[PDB]
Amino acid sequence: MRECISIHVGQAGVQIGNACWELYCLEHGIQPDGQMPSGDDSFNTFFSETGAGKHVPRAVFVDLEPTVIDEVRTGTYRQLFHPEQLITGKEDAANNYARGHYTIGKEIIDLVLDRIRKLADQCTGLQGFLVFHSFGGGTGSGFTSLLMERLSVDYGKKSKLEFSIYPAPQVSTAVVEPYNSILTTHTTLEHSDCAFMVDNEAIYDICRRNLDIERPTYTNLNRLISQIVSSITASLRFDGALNVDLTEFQTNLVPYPRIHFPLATYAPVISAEKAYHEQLSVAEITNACFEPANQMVKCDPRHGKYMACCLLYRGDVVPKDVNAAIATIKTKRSIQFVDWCPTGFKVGINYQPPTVVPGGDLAKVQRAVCMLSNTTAIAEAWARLDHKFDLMYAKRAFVHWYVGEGMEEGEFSEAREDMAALEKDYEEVGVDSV
Amino acid sequence: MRECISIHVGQAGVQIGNACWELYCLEHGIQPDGQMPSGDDSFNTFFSETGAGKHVPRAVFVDLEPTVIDEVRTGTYRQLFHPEQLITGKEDAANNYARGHYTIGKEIIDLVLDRIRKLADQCTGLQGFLVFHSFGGGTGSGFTSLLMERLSVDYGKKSKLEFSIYPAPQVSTAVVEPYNSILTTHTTLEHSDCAFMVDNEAIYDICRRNLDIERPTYTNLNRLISQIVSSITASLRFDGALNVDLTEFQTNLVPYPRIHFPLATYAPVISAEKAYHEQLSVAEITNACFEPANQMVKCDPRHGKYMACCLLYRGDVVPKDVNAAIATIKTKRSIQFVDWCPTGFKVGINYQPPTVVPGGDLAKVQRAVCMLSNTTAIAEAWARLDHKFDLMYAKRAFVHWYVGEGMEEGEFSEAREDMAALEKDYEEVGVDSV
Amino acid sequence: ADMEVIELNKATSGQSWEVILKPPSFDGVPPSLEEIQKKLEAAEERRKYQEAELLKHLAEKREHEREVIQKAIEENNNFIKMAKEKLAQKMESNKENREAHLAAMLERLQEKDKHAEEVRKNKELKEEASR
Amino acid sequence: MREIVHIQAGQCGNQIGAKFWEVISDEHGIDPTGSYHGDSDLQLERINVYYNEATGNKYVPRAILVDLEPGTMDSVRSGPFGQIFRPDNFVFGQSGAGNNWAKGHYTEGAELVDSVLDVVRKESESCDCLQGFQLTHSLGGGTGSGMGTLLISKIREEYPDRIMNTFSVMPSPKVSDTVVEPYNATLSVHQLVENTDETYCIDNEALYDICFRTLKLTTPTYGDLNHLVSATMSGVTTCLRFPGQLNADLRKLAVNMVPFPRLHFFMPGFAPLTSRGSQQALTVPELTQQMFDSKNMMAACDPRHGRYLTVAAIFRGRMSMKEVDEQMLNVQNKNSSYFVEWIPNNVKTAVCDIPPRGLKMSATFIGNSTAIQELFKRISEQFTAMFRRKAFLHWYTGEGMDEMEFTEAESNMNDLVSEYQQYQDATADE
Amino acid sequence: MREIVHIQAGQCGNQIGAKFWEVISDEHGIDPTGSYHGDSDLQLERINVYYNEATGNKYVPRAILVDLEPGTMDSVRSGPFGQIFRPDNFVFGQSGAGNNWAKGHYTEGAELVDSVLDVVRKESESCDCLQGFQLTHSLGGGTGSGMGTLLISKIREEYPDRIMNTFSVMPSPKVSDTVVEPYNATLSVHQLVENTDETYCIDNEALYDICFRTLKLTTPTYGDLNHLVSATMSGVTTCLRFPGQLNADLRKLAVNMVPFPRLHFFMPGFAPLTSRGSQQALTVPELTQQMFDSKNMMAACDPRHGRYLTVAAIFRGRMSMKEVDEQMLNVQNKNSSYFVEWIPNNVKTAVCDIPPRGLKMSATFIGNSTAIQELFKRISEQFTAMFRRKAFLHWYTGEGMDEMEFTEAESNMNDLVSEYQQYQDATAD
Ligand SMILES: Nc1nc2c(ncn2[C@@H]2O[C@H](COP(=O)(O)OP(=O)(O)OP(=O)(O)O)[C@@H](O)[C@H]2O)c(=O)[nH]1
Ligand SMILES: Nc1nc2c(ncn2[C@@H]2O[C@H](COP(=O)(O)OP(=O)(O)OP(=O)(O)O)[C@@H](O)[C@H]2O)c(=O)[nH]1
Ligand SMILES: C=C1COc2cc3c(cc21)-c1c(cc(OC)c(OC)c1OC)CC[C@@H]3NC(C)=O
Ligand SMILES: C=C1COc2cc3c(cc21)-c1c(cc(OC)c(OC)c1OC)CC[C@@H]3NC(C)=O
Ligand SMILES: Nc1nc2c(ncn2[C@@H]2O[C@H](COP(=O)(O)OP(=O)(O)O)[C@@H](O)[C@H]2O)c(=O)[nH]1
Ligand SMILES: Nc1nc2c(ncn2[C@@H]2O[C@H](COP(=O)(O)OP(=O)(O)O)[C@@H](O)[C@H]2O)c(=O)[nH]1
Ligand SMILES: [Mg+2]
Ligand SMILES: [Mg+2]
Repeated sequence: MRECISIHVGQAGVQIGNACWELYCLEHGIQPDGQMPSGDDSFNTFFSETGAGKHVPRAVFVDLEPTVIDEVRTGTYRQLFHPEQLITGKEDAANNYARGHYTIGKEIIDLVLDRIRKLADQCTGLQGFLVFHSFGGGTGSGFTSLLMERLSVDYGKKSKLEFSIYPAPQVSTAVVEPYNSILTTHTTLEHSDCAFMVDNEAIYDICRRNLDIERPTYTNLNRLISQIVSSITASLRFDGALNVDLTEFQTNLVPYPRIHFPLATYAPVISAEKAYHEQLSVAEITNACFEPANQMVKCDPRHGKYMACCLLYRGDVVPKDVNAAIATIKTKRSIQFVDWCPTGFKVGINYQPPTVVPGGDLAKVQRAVCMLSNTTAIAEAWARLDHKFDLMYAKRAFVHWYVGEGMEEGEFSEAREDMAALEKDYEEVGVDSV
Repeated sequence: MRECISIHVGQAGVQIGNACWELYCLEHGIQPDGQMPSGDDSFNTFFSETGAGKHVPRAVFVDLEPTVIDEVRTGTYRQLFHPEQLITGKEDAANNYARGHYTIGKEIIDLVLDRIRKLADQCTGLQGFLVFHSFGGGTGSGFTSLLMERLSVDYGKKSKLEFSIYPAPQVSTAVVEPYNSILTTHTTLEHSDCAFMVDNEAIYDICRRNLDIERPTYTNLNRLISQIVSSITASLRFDGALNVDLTEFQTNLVPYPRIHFPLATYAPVISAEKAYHEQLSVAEITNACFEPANQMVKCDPRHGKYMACCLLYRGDVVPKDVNAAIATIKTKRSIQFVDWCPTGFKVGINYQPPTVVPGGDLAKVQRAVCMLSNTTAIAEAWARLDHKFDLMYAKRAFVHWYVGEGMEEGEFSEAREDMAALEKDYEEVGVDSV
Repeated sequence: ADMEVIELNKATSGQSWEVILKPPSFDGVPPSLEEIQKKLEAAEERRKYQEAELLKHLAEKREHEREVIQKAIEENNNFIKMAKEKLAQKMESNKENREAHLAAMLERLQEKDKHAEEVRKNKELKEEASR
Repeated sequence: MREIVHIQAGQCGNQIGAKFWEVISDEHGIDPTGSYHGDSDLQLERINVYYNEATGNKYVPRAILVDLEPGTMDSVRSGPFGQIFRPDNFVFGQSGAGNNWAKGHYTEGAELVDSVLDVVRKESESCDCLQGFQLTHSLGGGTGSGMGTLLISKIREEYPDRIMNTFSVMPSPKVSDTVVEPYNATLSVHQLVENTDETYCIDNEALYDICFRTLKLTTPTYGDLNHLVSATMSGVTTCLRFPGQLNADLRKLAVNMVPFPRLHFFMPGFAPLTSRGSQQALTVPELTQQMFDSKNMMAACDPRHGRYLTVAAIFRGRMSMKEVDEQMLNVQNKNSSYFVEWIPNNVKTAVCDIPPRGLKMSATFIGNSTAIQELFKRISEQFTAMFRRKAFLHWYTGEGMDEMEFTEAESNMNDLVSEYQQYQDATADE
Repeated sequence: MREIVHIQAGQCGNQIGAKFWEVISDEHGIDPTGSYHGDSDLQLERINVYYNEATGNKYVPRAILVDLEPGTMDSVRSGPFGQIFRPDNFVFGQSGAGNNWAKGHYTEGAELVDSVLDVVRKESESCDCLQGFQLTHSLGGGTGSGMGTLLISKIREEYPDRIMNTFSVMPSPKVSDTVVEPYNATLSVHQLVENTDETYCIDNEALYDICFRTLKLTTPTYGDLNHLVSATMSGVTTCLRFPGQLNADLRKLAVNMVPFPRLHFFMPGFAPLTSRGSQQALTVPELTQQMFDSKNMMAACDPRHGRYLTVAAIFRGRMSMKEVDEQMLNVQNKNSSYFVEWIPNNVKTAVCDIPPRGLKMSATFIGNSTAIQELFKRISEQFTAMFRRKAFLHWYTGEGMDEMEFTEAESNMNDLVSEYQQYQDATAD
């Protein structure tokens, strides 16, 4: 029981999925062929077992074009997945949300749902779904929102969590990505229970500044993203001192259904090439969670209000040190919580130390932490996207490509109005009560 | 022959019963196994005889919980009683009169009446009953009043005498003891012919002051109480001349039926550890009867009126010395009797000297006296109890426990009104005309 | 100064008498089983009623508990239902739009085919006149 | 009234519950295998109250371990006295309650409640004369709070004639696991007011303040907080477990401590306040001084802010009964304004020869004070701060609950405080 | 989206089309027999886009050769790589179009189109996932312009779901084959605006000016002009033909370059400007400087006279991608007024390791600039000068056309100009 099924959609979702499952295998001692020489058994939430001792990911990879999933089919981890879990079409969505949701997506939705159902049948206590995708791609945006809508029909209120890639100009973006981002966000909003946005610019900057990589590749970006994803899922794949259930994540983070976008911040992220410098204390890594340099989304929480804060530690960490670190933070003024929230903190501690991919850029550390904070500052990310959307939409630039696929101009204004309401919702949650 | 059946109810009644029957055995030369190697057949008023020469007390022990009677069943005197005359339930009245009278008591009333009938069948001239119980306990209060009511139905003519333990905060009391005391007093009043109240505070103080016991135990208290009970029952167990039958108690001490609460006062009480003690004269022990420190109930007879006075001497006492002692009392103090009663004393001497329990705290004396006086001063004891009752009842504190057991709030005010009438009755006797 | 001893009784192990110091100052000296069973039965019925009322209150709690589970099921079912109908409506609206866009494209190219026939017809009426 | 069936629910309930069994087993001479290795016949005289006698003269706690998550109960099983517990008495789910009262009371807990009742019923049937139930749980979580109160109501339905006693841990932002604690706590006290006979209010706010202020522990852990709880639990139950002057009983305690049915929330206290480590010889006057000391209370209330309706003081260790009686009288005359005059002799004292582990002398205080309204007011304020904005409410309505149920729970707790205030202002004026 | 079907129509279309296949065949290591002789696995990775694999592992261009005159198609067959083409894919008439758009669109071209469609259909059916079509033709003649636009409309009808891409050669009096070129060009752009997804405007005026002014060839030939065209075509299609940092796809290119359906006419540019057979080394900064240089544009428009709606820059050769990124940022900040602010991130850059033949480094520019209205205004002015006097109009009316069809084509091109001006004047406000 307590199973979680991961769904990786489009290039970004698939490639991030590759990095995640590579890291999970290394963390659990699972070989690329699925064999695991042997316990905890908490790893069964993410891996089913075959009668021949093979550990197969509870995952589905979907893309409307075959090239990306074809590298998984012929790569190092080709034996890890059953062929039926890797689903591909013939032609992609051509960076068009309308083709991913309608024209092309409609051709493969039933097959994907059938495969998800097959994985759900293997669960005795399904927790929900983890959906990985880009905001910008036609598949990542259009197909994901169609899948989320269909998952709400087939699984009702069953939790659906997203790991969404927020677009950045420095990291291979298309001109229409702001349109696809707002369209998918509007469509998926009522169907997602919690979404972890990952700003490509933030990751790009962290790779350049903290890891000394002049021009980061998707492999550099994804390996860092996977370390953060691993920290948030480690609570489900291991049994440590303080374990955070998937339901416990959301209960403590999401005060209102629409306000479900926590800001992720990870520490320590340090170069494998760096000089000695002995290990960062629990207080040092915890204080780093409030430094903007370590954030997954570019925004300013110092000029925002916190609604919740979840600290997920891993490695050489004892509760007494965590409580001392939290006590100092509670006395700081630079971190303002909303007046309607008596204590925003929730701590998870997993004793398994951070695993590093051999030949990677990250240095191996004794202890690490990932903070998930629900701050009103995350609305800055919406504001930037909405502005880019407005610039183009005021002229109706590119909207004929979407209308050509059967979409209506009314859907653009409906999606934008929902984003305006969302930005207004973030303003209202921060205003002081009576 | 004039048989008397003793009924011991609840912990206090049972434990006092143990001390009385232990003392009776010592006084009559009866061994703990019932064997008696041998004024003459007078002890048969309290003991029946078996075909194997065993002397068995005409007594029944009742408690709604088994622990106290279980110590009798496995104790030194376990052979003295037939198992059928030791009756126990599974759970007690939890210091609740209503629980002992209405809910739990109803379970065993028929059984106890059947065992009392069995003892009555062995009587050729049953005088009546001696009932030992606490005012404060749920069983002592609730079960006793239920029993007294049924005994009046089954044995209309028989005298019923009580030995009641009046509560004291110094001696393991519950907060609701004033409620239980007034409730039992109200319901038992019309069914009792004479009641000897024993104030735990009086016995506790005599043990501290006269026996040098810093913190008296129930054994210390009960052994002293039994000496007083023995003094009053001596005339029923030996060929006496004053109080030869239990009807005579009412005739000699209680001229007014509702005012049936005589004050007992005993002397001398000397520590067994106090060496070279010159034996006290008849005048010294008689004078001690008028000292409040020697009373069984804390009150002031000096500021009251006497309606009867009985002097019960035991041991080395000659009439000439008693008459000389009484003559000097007249001249020293103003002991005032009610208008209708003659200022006088009914004096009886039982030649059997006071028996002491070997290994006890009391010193063996040549002569002792117990005075039984019906004084209006005993109404001070009612006043103290009624005040405590009023303080709690004004707020209805704890009365939900009683209502929960089926008793109505009307029964509280009815019982309190009867006590108010009783206090007024003592006042009517305390000032008279025409 | 003046006492009166009245020898009451004398026996083998006792002796009693009355001593009067002064005389008085007056001329004269001054439920059934059915009822008890009724009281005990009335208390038992009051206690029985109180317990029945408490168990009825607890029965109401159990009823609310199964109404909470039912409400949770009903809300989830209505979320599935609305999402199913809204999605069917969206896919139908999109099929109609894409069908219409392609139908209009067919019609504009069919008009061109008709115009090309008209041009070829116009060539015949100009020809056969010259040479 | 002999046997007590102990139930421990959720993370907190099982943690303080395990500590309770470790402490009293040490006092009764029972080792982690269940064998008696003590040297006093007083340890076995009333051991039947909490232990069942098994084959090979073994003593098995009459304890039932409950949780919707398997983790905590695996840690209990691996703990010091983990092997003593009856394996069949471990009843656990697999889903968890996600610190959601609605999940523990209406959804996940409702699925497991019948399984727990089957174990309770089996234990109850082997009792010659069952006294009642003793539940350890927190009010801030979802299983101990939600499922614990569901268990209480189910138990009341099946055993209306038995006493329901709880050791309820109150939440505090000072030591918090969830943002939603005030909702869970308010919904639980709404249940406790109606369905419990006696509740010991073990306040995490008070435990933290004792560790921080008195014991000078800058960063206290749950272990430090639980040391104070176990010491209090041992003291509060001494009369039930040992042959003394008082013949004990849970019903007799309720009759003497609860003048009004809803007012059954006790403020426990302990002296001396000790930390874990190499400690120091307290006197009777010093022990009695701590009765009124707010610093010694396990509920974050100042007793001098209200009046005691009823107070029980239990002294443990070899000491003068005369001295205890004289010091108790002294405290009552010099603090007369903090006792209600309309309940005569409302301060009862008991003395047990057996002292607790590591202390030569100690005193445990059990008070029914009107000052406990401060604890409920604190939870009520925290509840309103969130409920005003309907913050996190969708997690409860998602389980089928209505906002009306929140309004009712808050209203009943506000009625509870007005009732305490009513008796705080009542005088013996007639 | 894998295969592209190439169609070349008329004299110009077949001449530049043959040059295209000669150039890309050399880049892909394919010899005139169809055999692979290259030494890089990158040349074959995406060769399926333009070539069909045949018996003996031969590579046959997915090319269809069309013309109403047999002349040019015989020269192609005899040319270098003439033997690589599929013989059955040569579809030719015998009448010729006589530089008459009406003849190619309504008369002799109408008779031959079904024959060409049969060959297109056969090629399309052998595609695993057809992307679309690529047509090379001139707009000044009669077959390439007239029949070429008839082919595109007929293909759109049968394949509405595919992309239609063209390399359209614009006429110029500096080069010239007839005075009626402005008529043929106007009638063709009227068709292209409605039926194409993307059109690369290869202007003969710009090609002549580059040869005359820059390359200093006093008398340029079609061979000299075609060298510039083949280099541009190779650059513009690099992203489709080679495995790179970006995927590729004709539809993805259209979605990112075409904000308004009618404004799909691209202004290509190339650096360095190289002589027909000559050898002579430019830096990344020098390559990026030419993005805005009017002298490097294949359409006779000054980019600094309008604004870029969207721009794609493809760099080829071994170079620092970091240097390309920094130089591109520099150009954008110092030329910010030539990019529309209402289309964020509208300048995209790609880098391919494989350089073109004879150059160590090169840059190809693809711009959707509003300055392209200068090209349409030039054709419009030339059209009006003739149409005011109804000059040579009997060439078209003789084929059945009406003077109303000329008025409509002119009006549509004038609307196209006003549309480009509208977005040139639009601000973010
Ligand atoms: N972090 C990260 N971002 C990626 C990755 N691949 C693509 N992206 C980003 O995702 C956006 C483009 O979406 P894609 O995922 O490539 O598109 P898609 O879902 O496959 O959809 P199509 O348009 O149909 O191909 C851009 O912002 C990219 O930078 C990856 O592996 N990691
Ligand atoms: N003198 C004396 N008083 C006693 C004794 N045992 C109890 N008491 C007093 O009786 C009162 C309490 O009543 P209990 O007799 O113990 O109660 P019970 O009759 O057994 O009734 P339950 O409440 O059902 O247990 C207090 O005032 C006690 O001090 C005893 O042996 N001697
Ligand atoms: C506060 C009050 C007012 O009157 C009382 C009387 C009593 C108790 C409390 C109170 C009491 C009882 C049981 C206990 O543990 C099982 C206990 O220890 C916590 C208790 O406190 C000493 C119930 C009986 C007890 N009676 C005697 C004679 O001590
Ligand atoms: C002018 C813009 C604004 O946004 C764009 C995004 C892209 C392109 C152009 C633009 C582009 C595309 C296809 C291409 O060849 C097939 C190509 O080479 C000519 C391209 O230019 C580099 C389409 C996809 C491409 N996406 C990425 C991440 O680079
Ligand atoms: N004193 C104490 N409080 C605890 C302990 N563990 C958790 N708590 C408190 O209990 C509350 C959370 O409830 P918890 O029992 O852990 O969750 P449950 O398993 O859903 O019942 C919070 O107020 C915690 O601070 C513990 O060991 N001791
Ligand atoms: N760049 C270029 N333009 C050409 C070529 N051949 C002809 N043209 C131009 O194409 C136009 C004439 O069209 P053409 O293709 O020869 O006629 P068609 O046979 O009827 O398609 C004029 O503008 C010519 O200058 C060539 O090889 N290259
Ligand atoms: Mg893709
Ligand atoms: Mg008793």
